[PDB]
Amino acid sequence: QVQLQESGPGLVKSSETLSLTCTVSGESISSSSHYWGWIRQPPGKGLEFLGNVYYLGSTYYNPSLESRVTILLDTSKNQFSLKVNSVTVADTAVYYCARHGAGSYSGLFFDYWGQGARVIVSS
Amino acid sequence: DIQMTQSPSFVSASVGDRVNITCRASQGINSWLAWYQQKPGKAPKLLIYSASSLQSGVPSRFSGSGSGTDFTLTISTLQPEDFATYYCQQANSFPYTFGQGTKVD
Amino acid sequence: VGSSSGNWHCDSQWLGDRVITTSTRTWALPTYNNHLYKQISNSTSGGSSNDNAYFGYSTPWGYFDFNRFHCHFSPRDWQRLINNNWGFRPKRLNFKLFNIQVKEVTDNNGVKTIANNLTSTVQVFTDSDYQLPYVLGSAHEGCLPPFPADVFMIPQYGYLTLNDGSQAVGRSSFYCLEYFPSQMLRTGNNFQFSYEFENVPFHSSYAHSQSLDRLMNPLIDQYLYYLSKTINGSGQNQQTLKFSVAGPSNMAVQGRNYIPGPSYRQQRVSTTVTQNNNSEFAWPGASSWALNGRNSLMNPGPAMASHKEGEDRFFPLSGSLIFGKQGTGRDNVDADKVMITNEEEIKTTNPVATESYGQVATNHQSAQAQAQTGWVQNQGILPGMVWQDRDVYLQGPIWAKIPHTDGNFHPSPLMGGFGMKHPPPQILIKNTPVTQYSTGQVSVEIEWELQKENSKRWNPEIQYTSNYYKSNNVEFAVNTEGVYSEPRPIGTRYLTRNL
Amino acid sequence: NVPFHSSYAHSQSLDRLMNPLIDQYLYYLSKTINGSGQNQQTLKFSVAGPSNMAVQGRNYIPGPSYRQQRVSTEEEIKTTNPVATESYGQVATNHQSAQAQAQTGWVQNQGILPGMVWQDRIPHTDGNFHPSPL
Amino acid sequence: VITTSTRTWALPTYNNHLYKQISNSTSGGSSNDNAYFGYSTPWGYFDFNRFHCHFSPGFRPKRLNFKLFNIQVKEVTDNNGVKTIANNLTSTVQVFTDSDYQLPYVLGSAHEGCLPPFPADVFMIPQYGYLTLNDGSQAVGRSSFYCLEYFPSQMLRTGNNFQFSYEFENVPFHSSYAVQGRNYIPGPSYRQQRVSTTVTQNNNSEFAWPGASSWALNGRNSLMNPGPAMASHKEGEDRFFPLSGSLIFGKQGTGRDNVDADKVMITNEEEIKTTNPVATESYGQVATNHQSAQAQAQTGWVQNQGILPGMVWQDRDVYLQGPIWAKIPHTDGNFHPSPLMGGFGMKHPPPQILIKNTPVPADPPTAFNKDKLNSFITQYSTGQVSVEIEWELQ
Repeated sequence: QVQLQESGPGLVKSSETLSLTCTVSGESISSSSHYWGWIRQPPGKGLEFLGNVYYLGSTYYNPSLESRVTILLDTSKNQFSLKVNSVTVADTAVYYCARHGAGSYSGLFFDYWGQGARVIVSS
Repeated sequence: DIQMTQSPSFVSASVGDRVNITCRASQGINSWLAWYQQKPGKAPKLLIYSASSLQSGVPSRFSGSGSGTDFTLTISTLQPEDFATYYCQQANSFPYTFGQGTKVD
Repeated sequence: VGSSSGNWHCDSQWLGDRVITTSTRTWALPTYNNHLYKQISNSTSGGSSNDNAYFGYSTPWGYFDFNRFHCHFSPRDWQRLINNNWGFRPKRLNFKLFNIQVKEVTDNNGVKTIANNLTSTVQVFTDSDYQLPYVLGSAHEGCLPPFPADVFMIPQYGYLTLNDGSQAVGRSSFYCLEYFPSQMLRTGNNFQFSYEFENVPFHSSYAHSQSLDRLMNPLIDQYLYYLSKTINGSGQNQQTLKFSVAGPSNMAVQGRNYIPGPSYRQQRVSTTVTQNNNSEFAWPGASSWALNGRNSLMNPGPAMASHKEGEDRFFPLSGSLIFGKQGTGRDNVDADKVMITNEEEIKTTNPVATESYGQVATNHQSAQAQAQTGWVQNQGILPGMVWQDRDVYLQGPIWAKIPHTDGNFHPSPLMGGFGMKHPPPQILIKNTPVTQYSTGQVSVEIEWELQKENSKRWNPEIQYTSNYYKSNNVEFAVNTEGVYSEPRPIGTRYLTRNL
Repeated sequence: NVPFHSSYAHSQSLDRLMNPLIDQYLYYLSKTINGSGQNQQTLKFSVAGPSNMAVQGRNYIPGPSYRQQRVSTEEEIKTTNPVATESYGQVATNHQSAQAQAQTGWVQNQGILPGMVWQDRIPHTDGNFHPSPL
Repeated sequence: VITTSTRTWALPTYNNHLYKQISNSTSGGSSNDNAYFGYSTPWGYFDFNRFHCHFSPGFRPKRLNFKLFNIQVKEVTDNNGVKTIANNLTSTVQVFTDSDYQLPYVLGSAHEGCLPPFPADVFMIPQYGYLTLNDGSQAVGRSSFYCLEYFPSQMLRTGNNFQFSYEFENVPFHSSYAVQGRNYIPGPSYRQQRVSTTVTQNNNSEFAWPGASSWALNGRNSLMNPGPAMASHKEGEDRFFPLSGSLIFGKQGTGRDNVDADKVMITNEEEIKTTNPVATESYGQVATNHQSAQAQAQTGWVQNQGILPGMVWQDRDVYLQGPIWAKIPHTDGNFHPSPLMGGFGMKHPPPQILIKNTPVPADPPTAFNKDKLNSFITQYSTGQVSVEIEWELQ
């Protein structure tokens, strides 16, 4: 079983970088061979993919977000961190951590999900 | 990007009655889909992966067969335990996109 | 009969520039083919394709195979090698076989009967004249176990010969191993022999800190000129020649003394399933060398980086040693049940496997003909090329025999390790016919020599480490069922050298 | 001082050096489409084994080839050297993708690679390779 | 033949006695092909790796000699608008050789800054910096940092001298001379584009680069220059030169950028056209199919060709203006190590000789301040250098 916890600030000043981290318990990122990815849920709206990071460090970003997001993979502490730059009022929602893969559908469908992390961008 | 539109936006259907939620991809996704279920405030949880293959955790009642431009999630014998929004996901081409949501009652 | 014919030695002694590693295992030898030489051919198993055609034999003889690294090195020992050393190579091999116990089975009704057979013998001999086929180079299973407490089973010896389809030809050779003088051991005898490795170049276990094309001084200009502009602008009869000094501003054009090594492009497949084409291109689209009208897949292929820097999802189709995690099935396993090794380290001086080697100008320009170029998919050796050989993973092979031929170029084998013209001899064993099987101990000892890291690099190296995040079970250890599982393959290349 | 001339035909072919009774520990890429789910992409691996021997990873490869034309009216070395009238093999020209099929093309000429072996049949210069005359 | 050369050198102060990271980004970045990462050092290096240093207008080096003496230290002091140069007698100059090849080796890239060909000239010692692994302008964890202060070196006041000897390792003699079944074939070729010195022939469309042949390494296309040794042009036409196939020297006084074909001396390898293929022509034709009644015999062209058994070839000629030796990259394997700009390829070439002025701080404050002193005396030094090589002839 894979438990996913997010942590970081819950309030960030506008145009200050946002940083969350997801510490995965129950697997080992280095030897699991699965993709790990983020999505975001602006309030009362549909979830939008942010990007994922393959266990060797390769990374895909969502072009909608314009080169703000950066997904760092810290493999030794078994956690990976989302960083989005120049935050705005619009970029506030609950950020979910997820394991992007399974045997057949690796890097496709999100089977195991974080508990969720509220982030409110404000001045 | 590829749009996703779930046809019923709000479907009020009570207990025991069969419900079907349909979401059509903007362009052919070659039967790559992922229906999700979000109870309010908690993170969503996967239900059906690929086109019709059920997840291990989910109850037999959920089902759906896509033809690749058309997809339906049929909740059969709806129990009170699940009144939640339902999202669909494309796996076909980056970026992955979750259309709207279908709130059921 | 009543006294131990040998002792138990497993350990590693790190002494100066040399390493002595000794491994001992417990084995079981059944009887194969009912004490008979049996002919085998694909026609028996259905013989689907001409590519898979083979004609060969199966012998009751079993053989010992210690050819993989994890036999010799415990994970921690291996760590002490890749971290601290710029190279290694074997010197001496000292092999011992002893404590033979021959068992016999007379099955009566449900329960079978097993008891000591005292007068039974076990024949064992080595091929040190290399008159037999050498099957120890192809990375077959059946080696000594990674984990000492695992009791294993001696593989069966077989070999192939010339063929046309399932039929044979006149030149096919049939070897009877009984024809070889061989020692015969009863339950009190032991078997031992020593071996002196021939001289082989150190295997490199360092990653270049520089890339082949950046060897330049960034602050200074070359005195060589290159052609910057063939026109001034748009118009009629605008042709002109403008040379510039190559220098740090534009480094792509500088004159260089050496060039990256050979490349044979592999098709690149993504581990995200959906970036791949929706068709069956597994055998049709793969790279393959053809021999005598029989197509052969290029696995692992020449030594080339697995992917461009920054993209790791993709891997070359056949271009990577693919191990598998324990419990992985033998057929149609998933993407994550296998461990796909990637050559991140050798990208600096070797071409990328999934990219072209470059361009060539394919025609002669004039007023009426543009300069036309085309890609180089396959590039053989040229004067000046330098390259790095494939790394040896902890699970991978050690040596392979160089086929005795007229000539060869850089014999170092493609799956890694040390190419040798007189590798460690095969060791053959069987139960002398008299239902019978035998068991005992095997201790194998290789003496490894080291090359120490002398470098003046100021900042710390990248070293191999073990994580600290409270996992359910420790890596390189046993689960609650006593199942020793090697979670990830370990490269040899961590320390850094200059190019 | 010259190398002893070799006057024999190798008993075994280069690609067949394997042991026919035992699997390799290495996997190859068997199946790229499911076929059950109506051609959903999938990625499956299977052990390279004596049942399918074309796919097993080999330590050495055949020698160079520079093709000739076949005219209708050295067959001993066909073990370690390619046929002069047949292609050396295939390479992949392009990256596959969802919108583009994997393409391959023929190798008409192939120079030396590390790990080639071959069988045979001096100017005064700065360099030569394998001086044995043709 | 024992060639001796003595020179006078001036050594400035680089980077104000400081180490500075350099990447393309500090330089503006250009494009990805031009990206780099590395450091720069205050140390200057003596590069005498050119043929004309040793020569006035078969062979191979045997022994080397090196001498550095007559150390003279200066300092410049600007008072208001004028400056005053006064010998500082107690100053120290540091010099050391890297004989273990532990530093990167930049003497093989044919950079400027060599000892001058004309004995009256006084030259400025070029700065020493090196490039390491990079991604974009950023450094990967694998990238190395060398602090040259961490090598033992020899500090020279005005009376001291520096000298050492070097022993060349054995290398091959340089060569400086010119349908029936045949026993050997001509050597490899990697075809280059063909440019004519008469501008009318070249087309209007740009072709300098897209046209030049290049080799991709980690996804960065680098021009192929000078390329494997090949004949520059067919016999009878001297106006055609391979686009990236030759060493091109600038004439005395030539500008740096966008110089015409007149200011640059374009060498050509036509001497070796006997044994070597033409850079602008294909190697030959290969058969693309099987002839039958139903399909005609087809052929195709060989643009690039590797090494094949029976191939014999000449290396590139060496010029009085050009490089002598380069260091064979330490690797598991290589073929015919002779460098592509010519000369001798060595596993242990003559070492770099690194030199800097020991920085003298200006007045420190009267109160302790932990910060490193950034206030130094303006200083430079000058002296004599005499190098000697014992050459062997055939």
